[PDB]
Amino acid sequence: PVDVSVSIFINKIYGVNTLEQTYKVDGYIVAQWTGKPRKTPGDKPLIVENTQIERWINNGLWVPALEFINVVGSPDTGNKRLMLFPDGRVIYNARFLGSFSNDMDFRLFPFDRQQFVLELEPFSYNNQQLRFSDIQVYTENIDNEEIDEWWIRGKASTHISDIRYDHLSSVQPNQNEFSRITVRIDAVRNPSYYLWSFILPLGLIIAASWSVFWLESFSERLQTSFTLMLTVVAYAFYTSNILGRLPYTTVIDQMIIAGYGSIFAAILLIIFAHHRQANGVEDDLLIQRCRLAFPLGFLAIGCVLVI
Amino acid sequence: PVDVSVSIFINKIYGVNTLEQTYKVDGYIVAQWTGKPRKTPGDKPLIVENTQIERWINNGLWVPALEFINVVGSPDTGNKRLMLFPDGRVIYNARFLGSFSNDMDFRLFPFDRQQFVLELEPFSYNNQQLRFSDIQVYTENIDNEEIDEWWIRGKASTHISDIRYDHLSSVQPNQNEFSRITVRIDAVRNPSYYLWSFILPLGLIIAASWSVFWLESFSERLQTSFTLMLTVVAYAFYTSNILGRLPYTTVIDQMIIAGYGSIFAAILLIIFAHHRQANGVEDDLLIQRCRLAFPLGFLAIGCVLVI
Amino acid sequence: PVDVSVSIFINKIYGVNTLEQTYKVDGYIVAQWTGKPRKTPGDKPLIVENTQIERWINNGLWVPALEFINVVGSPDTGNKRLMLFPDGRVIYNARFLGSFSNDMDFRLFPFDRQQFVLELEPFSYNNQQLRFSDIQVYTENIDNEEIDEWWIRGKASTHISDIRYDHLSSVQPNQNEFSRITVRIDAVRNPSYYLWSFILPLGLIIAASWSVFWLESFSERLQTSFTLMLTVVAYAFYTSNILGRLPYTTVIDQMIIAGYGSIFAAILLIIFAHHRQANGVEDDLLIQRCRLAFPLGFLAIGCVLVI
Amino acid sequence: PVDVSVSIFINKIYGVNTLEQTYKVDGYIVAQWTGKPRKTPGDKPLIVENTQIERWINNGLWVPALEFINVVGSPDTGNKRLMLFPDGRVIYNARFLGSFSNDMDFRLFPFDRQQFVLELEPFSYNNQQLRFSDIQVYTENIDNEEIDEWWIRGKASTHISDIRYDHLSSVQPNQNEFSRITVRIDAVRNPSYYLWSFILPLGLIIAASWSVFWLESFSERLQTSFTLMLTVVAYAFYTSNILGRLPYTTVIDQMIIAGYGSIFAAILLIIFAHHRQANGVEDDLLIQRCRLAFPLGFLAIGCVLVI
Amino acid sequence: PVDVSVSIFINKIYGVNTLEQTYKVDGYIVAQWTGKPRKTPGDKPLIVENTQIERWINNGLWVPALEFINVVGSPDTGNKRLMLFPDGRVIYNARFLGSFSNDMDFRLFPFDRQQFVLELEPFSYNNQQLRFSDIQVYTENIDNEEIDEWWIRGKASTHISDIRYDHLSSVQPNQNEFSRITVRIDAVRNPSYYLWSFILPLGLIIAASWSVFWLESFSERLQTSFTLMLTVVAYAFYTSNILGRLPYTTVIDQMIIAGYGSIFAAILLIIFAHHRQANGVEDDLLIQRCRLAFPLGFLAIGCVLVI
Repeated sequence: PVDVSVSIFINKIYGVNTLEQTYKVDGYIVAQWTGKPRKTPGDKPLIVENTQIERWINNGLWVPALEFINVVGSPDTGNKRLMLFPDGRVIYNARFLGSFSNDMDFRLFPFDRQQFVLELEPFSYNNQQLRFSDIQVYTENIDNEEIDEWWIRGKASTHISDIRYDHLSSVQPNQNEFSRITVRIDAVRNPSYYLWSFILPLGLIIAASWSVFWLESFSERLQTSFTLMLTVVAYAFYTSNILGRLPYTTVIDQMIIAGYGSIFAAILLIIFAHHRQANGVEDDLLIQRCRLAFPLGFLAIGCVLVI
Repeated sequence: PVDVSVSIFINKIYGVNTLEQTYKVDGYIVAQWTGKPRKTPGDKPLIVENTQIERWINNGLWVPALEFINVVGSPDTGNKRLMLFPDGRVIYNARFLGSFSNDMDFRLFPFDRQQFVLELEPFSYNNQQLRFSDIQVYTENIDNEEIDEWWIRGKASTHISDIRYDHLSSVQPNQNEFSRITVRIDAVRNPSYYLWSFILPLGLIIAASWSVFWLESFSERLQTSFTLMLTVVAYAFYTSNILGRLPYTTVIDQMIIAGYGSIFAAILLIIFAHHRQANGVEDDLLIQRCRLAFPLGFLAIGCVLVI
Repeated sequence: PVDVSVSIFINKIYGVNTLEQTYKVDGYIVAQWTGKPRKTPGDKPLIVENTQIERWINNGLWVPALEFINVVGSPDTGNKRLMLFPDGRVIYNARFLGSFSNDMDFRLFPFDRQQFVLELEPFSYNNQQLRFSDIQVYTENIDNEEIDEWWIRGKASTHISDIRYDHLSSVQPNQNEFSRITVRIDAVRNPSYYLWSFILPLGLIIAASWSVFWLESFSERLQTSFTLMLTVVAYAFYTSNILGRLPYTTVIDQMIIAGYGSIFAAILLIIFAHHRQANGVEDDLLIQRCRLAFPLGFLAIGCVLVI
Repeated sequence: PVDVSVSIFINKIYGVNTLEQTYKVDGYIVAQWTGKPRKTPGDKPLIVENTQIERWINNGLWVPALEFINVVGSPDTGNKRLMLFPDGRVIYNARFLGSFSNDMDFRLFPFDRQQFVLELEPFSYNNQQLRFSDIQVYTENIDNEEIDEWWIRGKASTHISDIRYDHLSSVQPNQNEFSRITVRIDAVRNPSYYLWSFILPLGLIIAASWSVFWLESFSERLQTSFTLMLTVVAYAFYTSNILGRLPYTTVIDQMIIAGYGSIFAAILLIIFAHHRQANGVEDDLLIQRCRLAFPLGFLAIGCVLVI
Repeated sequence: PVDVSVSIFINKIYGVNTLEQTYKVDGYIVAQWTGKPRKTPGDKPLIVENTQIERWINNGLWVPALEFINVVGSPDTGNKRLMLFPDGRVIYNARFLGSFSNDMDFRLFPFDRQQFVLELEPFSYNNQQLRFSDIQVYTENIDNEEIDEWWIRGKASTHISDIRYDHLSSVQPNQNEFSRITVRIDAVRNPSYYLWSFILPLGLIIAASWSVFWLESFSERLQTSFTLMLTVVAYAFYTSNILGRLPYTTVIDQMIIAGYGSIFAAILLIIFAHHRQANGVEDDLLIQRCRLAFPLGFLAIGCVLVI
């Protein structure tokens, strides 16, 4: 079994696609193994780049194809090199930008955490083994984080493993295990923006919706609530047009629904206080009670959301 | 006729385009047939990848071109391999990401069901037969379903068939039948998001619009209804800007129209009760009747929507 | 002059770009002519695909370049084959997806009609003639039409002609005429969606805008009209954000302008009735007259729109 | 110096990008020069297309590379031919679609005028001269203009000139001047759509905003003005979501700002009339004066906008 | 060590991607070094373009690969030439369009400043040195600046340095330092558009929001504030749909938050004055005091924002 050691340099992780559960990775990938010794110009290692790389393969050079398992579409490979050492070593180095998929959960949206993963396997060889995997996620850890959108919690974890494929031919007795490198990078989203520009104004709106009870007339209380209803819809839209459409409701989307509920419950209470008492009494003990109880019931129900 | 057996591995189905009736499919495709025996290095099967694959075809190797019938534009083929066995077997393995089209019906939008299909035929050969089709849709079936946007009901169905092309040349007496593999995967949309963030708020709005009759004055009743009218339009827009523009009205689009109708019918009733009775009587038996009857008539018409 | 007969199979026409006046066409293109007889393996016609096609051209095989005149950018050609017959026939078959342009008029938007055209010419040869053009637009004609966005009125019409290019070199005495195939497919847009989700609610809004006269006070009439004005703007936006921005006003855009006019004319009449009569008389004979005349004047002006 | 004559056929100019100051040009490009005489099949001119063009360059044929100076990214070249004449003439013909940049000013937005320019230079040769430039902008000039988005005022102007590059090597004594063809096509935007769907409704709204003074109470006048304030914001948005974001304010963008100013100035006057006079007099001579003067001051300031 | 001198011509910098922190650069890149002397046709320098460049590399010509370190994906290379001098000089000239990344701060949005950087390194050689870097940012400096979106303060700065890579093989004793060219261009955003179309109208709205205190009744004061609240939401959306979603709050985003606060603070004060005084006194000394103090407190807090 050929011993192949890879090294992965990560420059930039960006472009998270929430609907497709994908993200972009730009960086370099190096792989090194030892083969037959070779006659090289002089005795220095030979450097072969780009189009000339295919030429050595035509003359018989073995360069195994390594596939990104979780890549979504063929990645963009920039420059690529072959390092031919006289003692048999071979080092392949290539710059790449690719889009990768992983199971990503966004239910706890502004405060969510994710891990960007890479999965690397040889495309056709099981009789060749990934020897050791060193990844260098050299991006700032303490420089610009409150400024950046994602916070990388710690240096990446590596794990080389063996994957068992069952459905093969009928001629393979036992060589159906492939070497797989699995890289994991944990990251947490920066909630700062969504707090100030989304959650807070919605709170102010939802809070101000409770001040509908401080109106004196019943007509004032019911009519105004319809203008409040419109405000939530308009704010529900402002949110959606910028955030997007996930398959599941988010925290902000739950707050949006809560705004709808608070206002509709106020409409019911406002109508209730009018026609609840016999002979046209306006039940002022309710309008004044829920004048502060309606804010409190919303805070009490909100704490069970974190159950 | 050459016996060709294919295997299709499906990694990911995503990116449904409702207007174009298309969807993205990432996976692998394997095809195996038996040809002339061959001298191989030693006696082990030879592996040929990527650029070297074309070289064997230049020297005379027969590799038939298989086309995805329902593909929309050339698919992205990642790595591809040739497995050359000494006893004559040939295994072609290729990673692909492609967009496929199918007749897709979206009238019952949030609750619609679809099937993603793949259609594979030899491009030029009818004297070559697809022998058996095994597809492995190994994606979760009981892991993350309430979390994902689509729910795969069951394992995919396969069907090898014969397609008759009429309009050919004039030299083909009887060889105008091509082997076609047709794969079908059934899936149902996860309605969770559209229920909570779209259908529910619209219900709350449509319901609250009926509380206009609980206003005491006629001026109050008619003026407020115009604010309700604006609210539906604003909600119609919140919906449309996020969902899109389908060629046919959806379930949600019908509810929006129902909202418009309920409000416009309320405007008619509110004006009617005012000027229906002689000498300016306000017909209070109407405003109080439809105070609860207007909610009931909407529920009665909604049940005939499912007729 | 070489006799070349072409066949065009049309699988799918989609993605109309209203601003760029373009549309997408997926299908196949076949071309057949008779050349020198040839020695083939055995005596059966030889099949040459994809990369192997260029090789025969290197060894001298004449394969003319046919250009889509109205194509917008190089189209995406999938698989391509050459059928080499021993008696001299040559059949070129290629799958393609391309974007084509034509003069498209959208002034009668929801009810507009269009024709999708294809124009095919030899790129460099005038001494070679397109012999006959058979196109197979085998898409449903009576299956799913009320469901699809476009309705194909009938099977495609074809027209082979000769195009005279003037500005050529100085050495061409008379060979400046090229053979051109022109395929035309007429289609009418399905107005269902735009009627129910756009035209109807606008009518309801415009109609309800006339109910401003059923208010009793002048203050009510003028103040409410400002909320109606806002409602049209909000609806004008809902329309535009989903449809788009054409270079010319559409039917829907004219109705929107009619909404602006109806409301603005109501403001004038509402203000007129107040200060028209001497000593502050409110001219109640006007508010009651245009209470129904304003709906009628809009219906009368709408009929002259179809003049 | 080699004498090269070019001809540029322009089929379609579309896709203006206001922010990037670019536009799309589809057409053909022809170049002709006279070189060494040549032995050709028979004695007829030889036609070489697409992949075969590169082959003649390998055997030594001189085909100069012509670059579009103001192109943004490599253009999409469709079919290309070589016409090899026996007397030494060589004609290169290629279809192309490319994006070109020019300084484009949009300050007078609906009524702006632009010129789409093409700049063509040899990439590496200064000892080779562009002999004459004929461009054929055969697009309708009197057919569909009120229907199309841009109006071409007249046939294009051509200009071959000499460009002096300074910063070269140290070995070039006098050969640092390159031949440049400069084609200019003047075009004016079709304002019809923006007048009817943008400028006119804004005028109606801005006009109707002045009718706030026809309200009798002070409370009516100030409260309504806030609804007018909201209406302008909604209309400012309807405009922007369809037009876009230019680096400078447009004519329409100025009208929007004028709407904001008129309403805010109205708020000031409405509040002014209330508390300007001692002992609570409402200064009715102001409300009735600016009832018509406020429309007049807006027209007077609007005329100085064209100073 | 080989002496390589580069020259970079920058034609156009556009397409700032605020979320991805990237920008597009179109221009040329030239590199010159001296190698072995060579026999050339006649004795003039030989010009090799495009496809022919690869051919000399096959026969042994050394052309090092230079990588853009901060490029995001492989850039679009237009025409490229090789200048082969007989005395050993070699000049490589290539047109390119690429997207580059740099750390970009947008916190002070309309008034922010940025620098567009290029980073150029040899891909595989450390025993080869970038000799001198001349970049020609010949774009207007005093022509169109108030018209363009960005203002380039001055000509670009250059910086050749040495980059030390640690994690290399085990056979490199001391050759782990690579030459890096770093070009920097400073630019300031044109705030004109954002001042007139965003900052000014928001100021008027926030200012006009303070005129709610000039209403006489308490019912008037609270009801109108809900219409003001909606106005901020509508304007918050107008802003966002055109600007986008940055990871951090901007100056404009802060003003939006200030608008919500002023209105929400107004709601509290309006309700306070009603129920603050015993026996139902309306505390008119408060409504008139903050009639001007509320504008002043907003101006007083706004100056501490620039702290």
